[PDB]
Amino acid sequence: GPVFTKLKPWQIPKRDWFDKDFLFGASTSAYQIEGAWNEDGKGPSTWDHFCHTYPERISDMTNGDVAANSYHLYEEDVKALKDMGMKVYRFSISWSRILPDGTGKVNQAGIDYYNKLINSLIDNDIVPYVTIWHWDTPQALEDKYGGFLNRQIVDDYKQFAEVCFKNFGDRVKNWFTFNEPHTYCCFSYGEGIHAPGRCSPGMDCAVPEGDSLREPYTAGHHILLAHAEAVQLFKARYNMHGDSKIGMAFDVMGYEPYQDSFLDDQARERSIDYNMGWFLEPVVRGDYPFSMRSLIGDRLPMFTKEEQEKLASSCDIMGLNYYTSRFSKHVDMSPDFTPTLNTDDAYASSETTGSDGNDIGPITGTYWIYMYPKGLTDLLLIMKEKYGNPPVFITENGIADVEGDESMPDPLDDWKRLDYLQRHISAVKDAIDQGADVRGHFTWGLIDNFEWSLGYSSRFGLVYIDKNDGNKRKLKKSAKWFSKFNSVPKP
Amino acid sequence: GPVFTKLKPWQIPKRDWFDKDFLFGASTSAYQIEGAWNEDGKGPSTWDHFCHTYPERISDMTNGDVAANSYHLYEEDVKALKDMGMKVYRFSISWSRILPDGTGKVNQAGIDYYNKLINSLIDNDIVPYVTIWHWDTPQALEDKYGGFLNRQIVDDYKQFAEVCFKNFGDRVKNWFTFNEPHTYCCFSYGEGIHAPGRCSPGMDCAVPEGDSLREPYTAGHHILLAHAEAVQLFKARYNMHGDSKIGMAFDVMGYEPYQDSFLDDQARERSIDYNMGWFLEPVVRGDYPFSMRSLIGDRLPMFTKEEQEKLASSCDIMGLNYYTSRFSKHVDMSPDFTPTLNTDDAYASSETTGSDGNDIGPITGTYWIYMYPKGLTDLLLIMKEKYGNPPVFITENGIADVEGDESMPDPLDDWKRLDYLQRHISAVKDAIDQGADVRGHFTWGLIDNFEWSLGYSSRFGLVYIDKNDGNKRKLKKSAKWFSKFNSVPKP
Amino acid sequence: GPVFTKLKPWQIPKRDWFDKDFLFGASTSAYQIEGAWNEDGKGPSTWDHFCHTYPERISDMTNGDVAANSYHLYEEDVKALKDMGMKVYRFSISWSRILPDGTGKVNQAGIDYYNKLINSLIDNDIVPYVTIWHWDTPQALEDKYGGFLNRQIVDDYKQFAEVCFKNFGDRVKNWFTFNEPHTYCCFSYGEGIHAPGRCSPGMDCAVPEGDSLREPYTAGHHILLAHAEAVQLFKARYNMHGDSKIGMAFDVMGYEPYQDSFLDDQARERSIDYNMGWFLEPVVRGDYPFSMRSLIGDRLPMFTKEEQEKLASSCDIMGLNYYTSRFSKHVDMSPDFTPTLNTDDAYASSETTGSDGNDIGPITGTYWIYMYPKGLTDLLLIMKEKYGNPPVFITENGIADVEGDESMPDPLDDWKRLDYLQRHISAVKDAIDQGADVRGHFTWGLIDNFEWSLGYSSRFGLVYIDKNDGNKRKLKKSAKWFSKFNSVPKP
Ligand SMILES: O=[N+]([O-])c1ccc(O)c([N+](=O)[O-])c1
Ligand SMILES: O=[N+]([O-])c1ccc(O)c([N+](=O)[O-])c1
Ligand SMILES: O=[N+]([O-])c1ccc(O)c([N+](=O)[O-])c1
Ligand SMILES: *[C@H]1O[C@H](CO)[C@@H](O)[C@H](O)[C@H]1F
Ligand SMILES: *[C@H]1O[C@H](CO)[C@@H](O)[C@H](O)[C@H]1F
Ligand SMILES: *[C@H]1O[C@H](CO)[C@@H](O)[C@H](O)[C@H]1F
Repeated sequence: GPVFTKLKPWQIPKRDWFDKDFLFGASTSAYQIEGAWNEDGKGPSTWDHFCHTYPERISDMTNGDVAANSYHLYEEDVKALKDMGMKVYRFSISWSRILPDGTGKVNQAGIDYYNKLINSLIDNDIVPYVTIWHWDTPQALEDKYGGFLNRQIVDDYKQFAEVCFKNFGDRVKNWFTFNEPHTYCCFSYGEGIHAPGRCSPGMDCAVPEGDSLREPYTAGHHILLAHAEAVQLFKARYNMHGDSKIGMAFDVMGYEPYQDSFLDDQARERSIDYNMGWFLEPVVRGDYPFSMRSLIGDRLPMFTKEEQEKLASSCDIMGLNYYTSRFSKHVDMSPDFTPTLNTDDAYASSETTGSDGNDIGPITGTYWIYMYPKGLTDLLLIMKEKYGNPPVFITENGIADVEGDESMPDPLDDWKRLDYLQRHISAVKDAIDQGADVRGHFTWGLIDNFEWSLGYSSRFGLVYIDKNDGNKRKLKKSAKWFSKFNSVPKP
Repeated sequence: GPVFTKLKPWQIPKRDWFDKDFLFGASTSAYQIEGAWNEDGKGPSTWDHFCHTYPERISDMTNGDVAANSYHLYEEDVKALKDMGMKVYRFSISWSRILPDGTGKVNQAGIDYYNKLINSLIDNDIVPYVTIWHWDTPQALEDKYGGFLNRQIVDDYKQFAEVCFKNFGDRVKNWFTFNEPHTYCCFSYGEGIHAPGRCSPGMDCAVPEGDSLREPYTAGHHILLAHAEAVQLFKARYNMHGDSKIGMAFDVMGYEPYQDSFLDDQARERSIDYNMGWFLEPVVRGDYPFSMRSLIGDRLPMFTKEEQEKLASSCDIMGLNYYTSRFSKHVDMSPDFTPTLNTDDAYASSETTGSDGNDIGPITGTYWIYMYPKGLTDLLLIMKEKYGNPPVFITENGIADVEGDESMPDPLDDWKRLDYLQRHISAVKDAIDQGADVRGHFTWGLIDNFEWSLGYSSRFGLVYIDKNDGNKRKLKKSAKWFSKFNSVPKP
Repeated sequence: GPVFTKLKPWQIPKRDWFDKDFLFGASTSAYQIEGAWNEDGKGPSTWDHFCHTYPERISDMTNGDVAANSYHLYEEDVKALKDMGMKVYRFSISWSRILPDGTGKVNQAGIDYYNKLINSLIDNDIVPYVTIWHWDTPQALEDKYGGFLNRQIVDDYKQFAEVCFKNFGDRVKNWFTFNEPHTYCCFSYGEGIHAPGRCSPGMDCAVPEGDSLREPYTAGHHILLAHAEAVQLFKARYNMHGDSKIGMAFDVMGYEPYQDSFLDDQARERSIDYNMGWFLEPVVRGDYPFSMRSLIGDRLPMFTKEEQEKLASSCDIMGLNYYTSRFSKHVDMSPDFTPTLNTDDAYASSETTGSDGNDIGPITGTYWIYMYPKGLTDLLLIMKEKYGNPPVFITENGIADVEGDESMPDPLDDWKRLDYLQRHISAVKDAIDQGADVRGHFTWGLIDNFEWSLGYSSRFGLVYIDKNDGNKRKLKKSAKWFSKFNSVPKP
């Protein structure tokens, strides 16, 4: 136990299921892998500060001071990509490494680092896809005005994005402004389990001085305004050759109705609106979902007409970060129910078990990843049918192997990860067969890394990081399958 | 002009399109046909009072003092039904004729009248279906406590319903508690064009001392509570033989999205929720649609758990009163839009013309009846798929011939009405073929009658009332088609 | 007014909706743009003669003496194509410029002109598609034997086509023999509104000495025989490398049944047979539609077996010239109906309004272009399902901005044209998704031009021709959208 049935061998995807232009890759983020947290002039991020001031808020009491040491070891990351035959690497730029004070003087050592990584990727026939921000805010701006809670973040972000465009845009042609705004707003400002660790008085987070009903929406609104400003600038000044693309990457769960009835059908649409539509609908039509405005009202800021027009059609490419699905169970509006957390505003509870008593799918290791590839195909067809079928990349997809799971004693023997990934790659094929414009699949993660409030205890890598042997990269079974899948010539 | 294309002859329904148990009939209401407004002890209704105090609020300055004089001439109504071969007559009981003071002593002359009509119908092999209330509130209760705006209406209604059950239930086996609660709430308390004629200060109605954002919902809430009390009583004490049925009859428009986009898809669902779900969803699940609660909030009263349980599953039969359809056009929530009328709360405007510039269908006479039979089939399949496929009767369906329409110079030559009715009867067949549990079709109206704020200027009858020749009943072309359709033996 | 709803921004096509080989372009014709009508030895065409002898038959009393002056200004046409990022230009060769006397000595100045245009296109990475004849008959042949009414046109055309193949075929690899034979036969010989302007005695055209029941079919028969001879020659002598293609371009309207009944279903098939099948069915199977032979009989010439075999499978590529759709309304055969115009022979009237009284779609400017993109998808699926799914190019598609339309005061602000074109490009995507072999979309027109009997009063261009400023080319809003769509590098 617990029952883990693998695909039959004839059901395993082959590279030629996908056309020649389809892109397989892997993703990381700066705080999760780089280390060198204070090296060569780098200033502290909100994640540096959060870990150093509230260390107990990380599961295993670790932090990203060193992580996988990719600041020094990036050539081994490149080698792992090459060895697996990946065509794309999606990585993030550390704002605090580039602009130690958030604003002002650029750190040339930071510029030099990303240039080396970019040039090495290109030397090795791997295309760089760059996430500009991945939760990674300079603590200087957090101290100065409250970071994403203040409007000043909009212009400061724009100027940081411009440094990235100016320095890297001659070679980097594909950009994501923000990664997982919904996760970030919920966890950083609703539950407060993520940096800067804020929540309402009386709640259990590092800093219970916020407002779990308001601060998530304030932060999300500034993200969207920052995104709109950066894209306007990009399209006006940094796409002169017409061959660059900029978008946003969204965390998305699939949803099924908890019970077969029109009420859970309605709840399911509210859940998708809340999880996905919150940030996707603004970049599509220039406003939040109607459901959210009707339920959240004055706690959800209004866009001006100028802002609406700037936001509408502001993505060339959409990233979907998909792991799992939930059942959506209707909650009635009544005096017996009063929202206290931002997620309460959907009036739909996310359930791991459905009306018949069954889990949505098999657990994969970490508590929240239940396997349900159907959910991904469903979301991709929503993108197709509802939102105009924009170009979609799966920019994260994968599972954790968890320390203490006795069904996973050899960290290299990740047949469960491999099976999960094969099933989701097959689910992408299903969506493509049904007309969804899906352009690539990027596994999270390239290498085991710092899993936020769970530290190193959750390993998401295709490639093992041997923390006791100098952070050496070792290909897992899943990685070696990708070598075969991608027809990498053998030694 | 204007273009009115008729069905091809092979597309005209035949009686055998429907099974042997399907019921064809016609409908009327007490204020619209009875006259004798103050005869034999009858007390005044809100419609008596409205017309007598604000006569100018009726188009042609008429009222229902005499109407079709069916109080004296009901045998001619029965004869018209028989001559057309109708199997059902749906008529209403005048509360103020039965209980002149709303409460207290029953008027035996009122009882005697309905007994004669019921017995004549049964003598003539026509089944009576009885609407208990059709907008027809005793002015005594209006004066005493504000009628449907006060909770006292709930018990007073229950006691009136009980008088009807006690006196007529040995012979009448099919009941509708209320007719068109949505029309009544919108027009009587929102726009105020109908009795008692109330609306917000500054609006143009007889009594601008109300609140068009609140009074419609207060009135509708009491209707639902009154319905729940009457049905509980009926099922406990007046269905001992197990063969009686009680339900409610709803005015419903079909809706199509104004423009092909997910936003007007969403608007269309809000329009259906507002028009149909407002009263239907309470009698199905025991609460209002979620959409309405989310948009109306404190202006929409809450049900107690006891009330919810009483309301859920409180209809044996559903009546649908269908005339026409609209395009539903999304309205955004923003500072630029502030509801002032209850209908504003759907955030969906009802449009007669769609995105391509075309009317939804041909005009039929009166300004609001655009022909669109597709809309009826669509609503019937919603009943099937969403609300459990309860037994449905089309309890009103038809068109007006309007005074001054030069395309309708002979009031008996109603080929346009006939064509409309044939097309809607065919639309019911379509729904039945698709599995909808539709049990009958009742034309509105049996006879030309008092059309509320339009007076006698709109003629809806299968049977002409010759107002200059003693209110004589004369069969129109449509009526004579029903004689043929129903295989009535000829003289 | 009048209501013009635009696509939602997420519904606007993107270039990547189409595969890498799909071709976007624009079209013109020689008489409509070239001017220089008598320059460098060019002889007069039937259109020169028609305008110079019956000037009043042109709306605004203009002609194509100068047009857009593309004889001198073709480099600006090329520049406009390049600026929009178009990959194909479809233009026509003026027969009377190449062979001033129709037959005999070739005009080397004419040859030199087309060589310059071809070479400039190729220098600018634009592929030339060449229409050999576009209504453009030498008046010498018209005077000599009645042009397309005489069999001699067949060989004379063949010899002209051969001059084009010999001189241009080393570089031009894609050819259309004839453009819009159905429009030409109807308007030039039925109604007579187009050159040479012939119709039956008693009708209102310049020369009422013809026969509107016969001359259209005689002319069309010679077109088909000329096409068959030119293609036989081409395939035998001018496709030695195997990489050239030759076809024909057909004007086509979509049709819907006027009323839902089997009779208008039948009428709709006769309308499509008459409009499209007249010329398409011969090049597919080698005979006219059966419907036309059954109704037209002796007025429709027979093909010999040799001719049938030559015609069958004589197109490598099909062009569809699509603007609009109509309702098709059945006409009975009876003594009360006697054809007088060739179009009467379909026994199906083309109606702009349907049975419900609604226009088929919104008017776009000129009286005959009602927007109905569905109609194009429908026709493309007929090509797929009925006629073997040959390679199809949309070789014309667009709208006119009309002088005096107060809803179009700035001739550059053609958002209505842009919306129409986006919707039709989306309709082509729909057809492709459904398996139709559609290979390109060419907007009519590249530049505003001479719109036949309407003169310059109808502007169809992506690119404005400023007639008061030296015939300068100015990109309209639609043109600038194509620059973005095609990712043209910016200055
Ligand atoms: O719990 N989640 O749904 C969820 C989603 C994305 C995430 O990136 C994380 N996370 O990093 O802990 C958590
Ligand atoms: O305007 N309406 O939708 C509407 C509906 C039902 C009705 O009964 C009436 N009415 O009696 O005037 C009007
Ligand atoms: O009226 N038409 O259907 C129609 C079609 C194609 C055409 O090219 C023209 N035209 O040039 O006037 C007219
Ligand atoms: C997406 O999810 C993974 C797994 O939770 C995180 O580690 C990444 O930072 C986030 F982008
Ligand atoms: C349903 O509609 C008809 C026509 O508007 C009214 O006359 C009836 O009273 C109502 F029940
Ligand atoms: C196709 O139609 C356009 C618009 O009517 C004409 O100008 C062209 O000559 C014809 F090819």
